[PDB]
Amino acid sequence: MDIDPYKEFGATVELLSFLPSDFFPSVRDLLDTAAALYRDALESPEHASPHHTALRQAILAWGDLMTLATWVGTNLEDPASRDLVVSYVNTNMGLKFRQLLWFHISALTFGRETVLEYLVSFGVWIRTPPAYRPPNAPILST
Amino acid sequence: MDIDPYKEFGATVELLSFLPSDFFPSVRDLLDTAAALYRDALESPEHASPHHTALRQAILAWGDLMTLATWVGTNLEDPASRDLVVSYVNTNMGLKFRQLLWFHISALTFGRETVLEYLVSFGVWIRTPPAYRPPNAPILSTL
Amino acid sequence: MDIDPYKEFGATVELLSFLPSDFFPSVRDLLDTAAALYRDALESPEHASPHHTALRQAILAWGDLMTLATWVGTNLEDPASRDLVVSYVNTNMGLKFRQLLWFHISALTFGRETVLEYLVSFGVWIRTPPAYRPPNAPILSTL
Amino acid sequence: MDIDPYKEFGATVELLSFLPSDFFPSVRDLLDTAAALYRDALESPEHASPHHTALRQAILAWGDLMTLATWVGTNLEDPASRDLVVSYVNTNMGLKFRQLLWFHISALTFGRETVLEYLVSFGVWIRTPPAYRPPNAPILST
Amino acid sequence: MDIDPYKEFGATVELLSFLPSDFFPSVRDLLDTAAALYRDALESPEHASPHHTALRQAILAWGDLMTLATWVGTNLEDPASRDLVVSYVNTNMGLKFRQLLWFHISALTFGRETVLEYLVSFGVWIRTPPAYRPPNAPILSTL
Amino acid sequence: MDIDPYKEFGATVELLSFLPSDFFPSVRDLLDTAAALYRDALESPEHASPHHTALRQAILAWGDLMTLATWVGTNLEDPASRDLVVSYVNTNMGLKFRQLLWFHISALTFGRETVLEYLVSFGVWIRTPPAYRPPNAPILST
Ligand SMILES: C#CC(O)(C#C)C1CCN(CC2=C(C(=O)OC)[C@H](c3ccc(F)cc3Cl)N=C(c3ccccn3)N2)CC1
Ligand SMILES: C#CC(O)(C#C)C1CCN(CC2=C(C(=O)OC)[C@H](c3ccc(F)cc3Cl)N=C(c3ccccn3)N2)CC1
Ligand SMILES: C#CC(O)(C#C)C1CCN(CC2=C(C(=O)OC)[C@H](c3ccc(F)cc3Cl)N=C(c3ccccn3)N2)CC1
Repeated sequence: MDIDPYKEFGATVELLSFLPSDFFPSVRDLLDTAAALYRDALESPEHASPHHTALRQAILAWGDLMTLATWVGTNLEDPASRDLVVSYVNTNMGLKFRQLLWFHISALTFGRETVLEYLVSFGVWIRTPPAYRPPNAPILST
Repeated sequence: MDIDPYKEFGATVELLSFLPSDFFPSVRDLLDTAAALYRDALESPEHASPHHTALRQAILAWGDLMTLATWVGTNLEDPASRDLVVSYVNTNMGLKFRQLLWFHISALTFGRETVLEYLVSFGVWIRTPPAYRPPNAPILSTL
Repeated sequence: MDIDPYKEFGATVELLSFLPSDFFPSVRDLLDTAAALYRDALESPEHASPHHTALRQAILAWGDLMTLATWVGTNLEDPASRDLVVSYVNTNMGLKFRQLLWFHISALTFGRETVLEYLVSFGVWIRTPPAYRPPNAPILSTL
Repeated sequence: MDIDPYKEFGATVELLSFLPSDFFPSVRDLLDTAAALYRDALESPEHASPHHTALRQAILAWGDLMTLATWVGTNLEDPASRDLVVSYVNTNMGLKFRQLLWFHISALTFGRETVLEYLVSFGVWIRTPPAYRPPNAPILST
Repeated sequence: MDIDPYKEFGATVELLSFLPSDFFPSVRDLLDTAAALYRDALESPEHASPHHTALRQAILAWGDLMTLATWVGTNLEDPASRDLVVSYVNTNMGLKFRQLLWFHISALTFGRETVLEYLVSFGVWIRTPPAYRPPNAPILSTL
Repeated sequence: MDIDPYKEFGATVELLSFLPSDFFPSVRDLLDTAAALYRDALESPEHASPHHTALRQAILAWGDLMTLATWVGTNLEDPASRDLVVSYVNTNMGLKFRQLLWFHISALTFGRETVLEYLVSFGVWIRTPPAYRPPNAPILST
């Protein structure tokens, strides 16, 4: 079966390819902003929203990957094939957990309809020719 | 943060830990079951429940992990080291995903309440020493 | 003064002496169960029941015994001369705690009367010669 | 599993520590108190209150500590011992079982509220410069 | 600007100055008292009063000062000079904080009115020469 | 006890770590802007708000620190350990009294809800990757 992480939220993996893969801030910055003012709500015993739910399942699925990145560093004796794994997890796999972490946190902050309009408005700027492309990128705010 | 992926659904991971590793069925059976009787809803653009939502995020997160073991096979060289990683994903985290994949799917066909009532009732079964322990474990009916 | 901790709950110590001392699960399994099902109620500012109160004062009694049971190692220079310290109280005395932790937890999950009828029922089961009756045993559950 | 045995009784462990440790009477005193005014009430088969319940469990928990302080001593002879053993029991948790055995015994004979009103009413009286305070202590009435 | 931290609460610092230095109890007792019977409200996200708000800003500002005397101990070298700073914080500003810490805490357990009525009534006591002065100072009751 | 200066105002010390420590204008600029159009209200005999109250207690607690910075300069004979103190007070301790002074004055100027939204909107810009990070930072205004 072909599940899309963003389908139920009115988005799609298509629409998020609009954003360049070198947008989405670091996983550090994301998780930090999560525990900023959602720390309480995330540890709450009640699913505040479908957004909150996915954010929890994403944060933990990432946590499983940091437990993997540690066990690999302390059980793989060959450091040529040990640092080939601890790189892929913190780089390539981290990208999917950056899009997901951005999307859900941005929604809890600004609103899912505001986010979906941002994804579209960005796809006008990013696809606007460099000559007329305005100096400032569109940024989510209030 | 300290996030229990079961706190939402009236459960805890401590309650889910009592289950022995030989309890949950294979990840292949866990995904064959999911697609067999929830696919239409899982691929749907409707947040059918908090249960469904978390199931998707789990099925996907695991699909991420099988992309890792596919990459490790054809990018990691040392055959004794690439089968140390491939055996960790396939086993140690696999149980964590078998615990979660089972839970959300179970509560979909029996309800969160009937499931939690089981976990408790099973908890007191396995906690009973084998001598006084009833011959067969309690089994989950729709009741 | 002879205070029976089970008296106010419709039972006696003479009764829980019936379930053969190796029937009650391990203290950790007990405590985990208390965390899994009653943690929130145990940290509440409301005396949820006479059961909750006694169990709070019991987990903390053993919380005064871990700490003291289970003690000597960070303060006793002498590692040995404890053949039946040791332990021992964690065997011939730290069994009272397992009885209480079971009784109160079981009653909070199944009901005071349900447990008092199970105390009796299972009591007559094990008291049979290991003979004809039966294969299965009485067990607290949700049938 | 952070359990405060005073929380259900509208108090905290911090508030009991607010009183000086030379305040709560000896355990031999406290145990003689219950058997004096409540012996019938405690050996009673109905939980007269949450206090009666907690106090019964406390007296037995202490009885298990004078059973341990006796069995450490009744094969040994190396130091005392009764050295770093039957002193610690009768020093550190001894204070705790003086604090607890008092609190509950008091509320039965005074009133849950009057007890808490007093714990504060004392506690700070002793924390008051002598030149400007009542001659002797403030003392529980009702 | 000229801000009197007492002008808000119907008082003045001149009225608060009449109190001799031996009057307010120690800063350690002033913080032990605060946490003993206001902590739940002090840590609360509710501006319980203007009194509470100012108390927090004072308890914190003092916690800042004990971070200064902790830093001065292990960063200032000259032992005769680092004990000149440590003695200033612990004494001269400490009295200012004992004046303020006492005031807001006092008005919390007796009301702003009963407190201000005292400060006046005490003001006329201490202002009386010892010969004609009543033997014991007036003491603050809940009245 | 663990008091948070910002908890009651709907904020938290977490949320203010969003802002880089080299934001918050000088203490001079802060106190000057305070006496600009709040001079009257701050010296008023009535607590205009909980914000006004904390601002008063913060300005004075700072004033105590400038009395300390002076007494140190004229009673510490050793100028190696005298200028080690008058630096820490005007630098490290001054930072906490800059966040506090900014936060409360900004609220009295723009509104506590507007400020809390600024702290969030800033935490999007500051955490937005330098490549797409728009030339102008979000600034509080009207
Ligand atoms: C009447 C009757 C039966 O007794 C029969 C036959 C019932 C027993 C429960 N069964 C279903 C079941 C699970 C589930 O929901 O299935 C969709 C789930 C499950 C969930 C997902 C999977 F992939 C596989 C399973 Cl195994 N779990 C369990 C389970 C696990 C351990 C012990 C007993 N039952 N079973 C079938 C009906
Ligand atoms: C719930 C229920 C029930 O009460 C119901 C319905 C069951 C409960 C368990 N019972 C076992 C049983 C006896 C008894 O309920 O002992 C507690 C009694 C018994 C009675 C007195 C004793 F001292 C010991 C026993 Cl062993 N007798 C036997 C027995 C007789 C013949 C062969 C083997 N076992 N078994 C059967 C009934
Ligand atoms: C009846 C009667 C009593 O007379 C008795 C006993 C009352 C006298 C006031 N007492 C309390 C008190 C202060 C306060 O509010 O306590 C929380 C406050 C106080 C406030 C904060 C502290 F940390 C310590 C104190 Cl000390 N101040 C004072 C104080 C200061 C000087 C002279 C007399 N009383 N006392 C107790 C009741």
